[PDB]
Amino acid sequence: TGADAQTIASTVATPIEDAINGVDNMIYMDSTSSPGQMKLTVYFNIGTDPDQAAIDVNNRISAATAKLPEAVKKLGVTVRKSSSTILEVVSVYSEDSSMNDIDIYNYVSLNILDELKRIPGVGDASAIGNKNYSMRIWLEPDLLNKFG
Amino acid sequence: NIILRVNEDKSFLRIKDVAKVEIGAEQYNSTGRLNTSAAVPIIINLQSGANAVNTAKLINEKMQELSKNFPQGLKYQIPYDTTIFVKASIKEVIKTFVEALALVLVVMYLFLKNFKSTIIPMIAVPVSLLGTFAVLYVLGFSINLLTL
Amino acid sequence: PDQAAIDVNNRISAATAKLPEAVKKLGVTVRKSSSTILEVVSVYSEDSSMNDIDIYNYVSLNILDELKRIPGVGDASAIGNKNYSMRIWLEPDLLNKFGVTANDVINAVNDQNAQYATGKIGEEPVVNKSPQVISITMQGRLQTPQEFENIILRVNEDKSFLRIKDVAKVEIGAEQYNSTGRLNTSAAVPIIINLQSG
Amino acid sequence: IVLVLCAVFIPVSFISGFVGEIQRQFALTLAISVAISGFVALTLTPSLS
Amino acid sequence: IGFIAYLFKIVPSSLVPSEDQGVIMSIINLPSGSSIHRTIEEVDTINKNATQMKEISSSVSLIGFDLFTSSLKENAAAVFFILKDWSQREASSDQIIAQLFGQYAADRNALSYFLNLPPIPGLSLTGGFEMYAQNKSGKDYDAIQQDVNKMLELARTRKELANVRTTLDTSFPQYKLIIDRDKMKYYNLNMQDVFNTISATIGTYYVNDFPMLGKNFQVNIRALGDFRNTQDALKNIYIRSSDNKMIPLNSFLTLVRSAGPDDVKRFNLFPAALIQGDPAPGYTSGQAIDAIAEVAKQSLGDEYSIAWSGSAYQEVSSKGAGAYAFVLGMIFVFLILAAQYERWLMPLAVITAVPFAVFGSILLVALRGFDNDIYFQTGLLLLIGLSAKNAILIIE
Amino acid sequence: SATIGTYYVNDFPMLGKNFQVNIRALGDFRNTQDALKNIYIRSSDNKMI
Amino acid sequence: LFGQYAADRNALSYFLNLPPIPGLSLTGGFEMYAQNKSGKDYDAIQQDV
Amino acid sequence: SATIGTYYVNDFPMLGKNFQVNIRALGDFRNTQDALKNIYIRSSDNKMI
Repeated sequence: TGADAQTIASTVATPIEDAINGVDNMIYMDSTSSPGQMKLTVYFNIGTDPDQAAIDVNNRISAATAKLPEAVKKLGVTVRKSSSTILEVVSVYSEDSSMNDIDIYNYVSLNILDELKRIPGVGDASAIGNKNYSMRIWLEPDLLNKFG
Repeated sequence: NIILRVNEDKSFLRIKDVAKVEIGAEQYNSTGRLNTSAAVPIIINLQSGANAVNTAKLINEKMQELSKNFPQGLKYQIPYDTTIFVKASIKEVIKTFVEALALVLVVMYLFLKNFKSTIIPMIAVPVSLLGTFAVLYVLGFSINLLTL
Repeated sequence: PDQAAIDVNNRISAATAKLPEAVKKLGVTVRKSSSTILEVVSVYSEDSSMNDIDIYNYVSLNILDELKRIPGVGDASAIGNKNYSMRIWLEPDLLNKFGVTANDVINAVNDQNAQYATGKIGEEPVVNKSPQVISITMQGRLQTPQEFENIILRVNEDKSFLRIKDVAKVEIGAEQYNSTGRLNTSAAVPIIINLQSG
Repeated sequence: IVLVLCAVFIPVSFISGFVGEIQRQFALTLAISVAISGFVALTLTPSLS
Repeated sequence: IGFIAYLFKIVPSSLVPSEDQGVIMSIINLPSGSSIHRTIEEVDTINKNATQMKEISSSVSLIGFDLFTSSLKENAAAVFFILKDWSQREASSDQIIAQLFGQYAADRNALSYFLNLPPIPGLSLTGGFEMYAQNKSGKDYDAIQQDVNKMLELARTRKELANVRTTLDTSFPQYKLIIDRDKMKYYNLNMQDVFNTISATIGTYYVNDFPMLGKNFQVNIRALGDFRNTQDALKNIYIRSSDNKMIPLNSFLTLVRSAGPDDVKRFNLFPAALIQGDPAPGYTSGQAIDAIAEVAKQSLGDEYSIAWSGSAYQEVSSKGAGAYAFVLGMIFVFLILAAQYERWLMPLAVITAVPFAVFGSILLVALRGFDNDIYFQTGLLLLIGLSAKNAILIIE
Repeated sequence: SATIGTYYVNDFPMLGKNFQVNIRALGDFRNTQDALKNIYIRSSDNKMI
Repeated sequence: LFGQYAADRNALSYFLNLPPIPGLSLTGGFEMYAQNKSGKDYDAIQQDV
Repeated sequence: SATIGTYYVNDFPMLGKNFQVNIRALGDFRNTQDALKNIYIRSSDNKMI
């Protein structure tokens, strides 16, 4: 969080990428570092067991985890065997429109989403917008300066 | 109320004076719209090596179960689902098969000219074709547009 | 080979409690291994212009990574372990003179030579919406030996900063100078290619 | 007929590449059908005939 | 026999014919630096126009989410338009695309690509070679952008490549922080503390979890949007030194406007750019794959390395066998026949029959204009088996 | 750990990959005792020992 | 056994013979987890249940 | 956590295997509710509270 792309390419992406450079049956790998996020998809030779492939990558990334910056480590470095392709998009929408979007996201994430990742065959289930409840402490720097 | 500093006089500097605290979204950077109506879109990524059709069916069923327990004013719709194009296309081939068989029966009934005679080959067509399905299950070969 | 790797890994974690604490910090690594050395390839500078650290660092960066991506290749390693490092050769005498401990030097490198995190200016939520969202990019990590010398250990009570250069001699140099390789009586880095199982 | 028909189908199935896989499912499905149909023709059809 | 050979020369070669998926996937990317509010206004407008269209049943929009990168960019946005049932609609998917493109793409002046939906990036599609140019040398992404724009021009002048595009963008506006280390030390400020203050205010900082709804939810500290709204924001922020005095951030830190790439892409451990190409109608995908390769070789050869992904990698590394297989199939047939017939000479009669059916098919196909798609190639095999039966029975 | 032997502080960005930054004394670690005598640690009282 | 200690009100003791199979539901009973999604305190949950 | 409960400070080696070194208070001083009045923690002002 709060990091420039290049930083994410150097500090976060390259250590992971070099750890999984020798994974068995790896045809090619591609990493995309963006302000805040790093995604690295490792592709495998056709016929490589998907489960075995993930196990390899998980074993390899473990060494790289330490070299990662603390903030990156606190957040989840996750190895999921899911393609970036989107089988289907489901939308949950408030008809009464009584609910606020943060509330609607917080209902789907907590209940609707977790039962989806459990469903067999859904490698990844991600909601769009990242609207989870968070305490926000909105600092005002003028008040901070006044009170020293 | 958290007290950052205790002044020389017994007054406690608190977060409330320096900042404003409220419960919001962790990220405000992305939203979702379904038909102009605001909505939270969840993207499903297939697990590698998983059948698309089976997975989609399972998701839809779980959605229905969840819908029963939905809070009032919340409804779900699955706008984009690749599977749909596959199901339809597979169905179209199945329809062709029924039509093809019927047309063949007519040509045979022209050549044989006797009702029963035409039946003898007729009965043979599904026994053979359905036995083929059993064999492709043993091989592990899956139903696909080309097999159909 | 793979099932064996899974069984071993499951047993390391079943006995996590029995492990010593230091071991827990740097996780035990279970990897399929191959003893066989399919081939030894040696890269040698004919001009004798390149020094061994440079040859080793040409291999690692370019030659090695592609060979590890060759199917059927187990770990491919060069023997030297001469990776580029910004060695900071501390001079104890100067350190005592200027009254600075090694620890101060280490702490200074930790803070000065690092890439921290900077947010994005013009991002939601904002009352007055700005036309563009602008990321902030920073280069904390110092790429040059001279920059390492410039790191400021302390102010010195006269506005004249003390610097790593005053107490040390920074230079690019291999992490381990211990091992070398010879091909027919000529310097070379020896890269051993292990065969993957099956 | 069955041997001659399956004779052409099997090499096509063994073709390398992913196109080969697409042409393997189709080639072998046809092969299975012809062998099964032959057995059905031999036994089921005359009986009922 | 000569006709069959000629028809094969002319019949275009293809994998799978395109069938209207029934849903159009449109990627809308506003200007590089555009903020989310502008992005949403843009999509609501498109959505309103979309509902007017009788053809489109529904529309789902993921704002701020780029499909290809699968990353959240404020400027990007993807809208899927779900079209009606094939019977319910008199317009083909591509005809619907034209109406939409005319209605807003020309007017809104916001980049928009209307593409089909591919179950598999490569397998579902055909010819969309997406080769990567991975730089070996270490050069500025700016230079890379330039270099890869030259190759793009050459690709345009290449004779049969279509819609060649590069996804790399080095225009996004970024403020470059200049760190006066000497000034900072003069103020007795640790560098980690400095940035922790900036991450706390301009950025979002996750301290600890708080408990709500039987779950742990993060506690994030950030400045009010107004303070971090514009540049120079550093002037307001204050960081206490070791001494009690609070030092403005602006004194030791300067922000200068620079252009950089938001999405740094790396392929096989080398900084790389994504060149996406499509084969022009005149050439087969393969020919197109090798054509782009020579464009890259000519303008990016010294430092850049050609690399291939998806279908393209599969095709280049296929070295496919089975060319002999077809001949072998016939040889097998020749032998099983010469044992049934008990005469070496007669199986030749049945094999000669086989070209006749092939001729009929590669004729109708070249008449309609259908290419030599897998469908034709397969269908061929059933026609070869059926002809056999007519032949074996008669010769016997 | 710093003077006698190599200590790995952090990474640096040379040549497109991250490399280690190692701190070690220079030549003052050849003799067994001389070294022990030369190295001085600061105390809490800010006096070198 | 049950009758010797039934008298004691200090020890609550239940004597059960060892299960015939290691994992079983001889009772055939049902195990239902009443999850609470309101983030209530366990004491509150007890009352509701 | 140090007095009323057990605090695992580090490991001591015994019989060839690292055992744990735990710190807790004597059981008399944690037997009752007013245990808290025995415990004292030092303030920044170096005054026991």
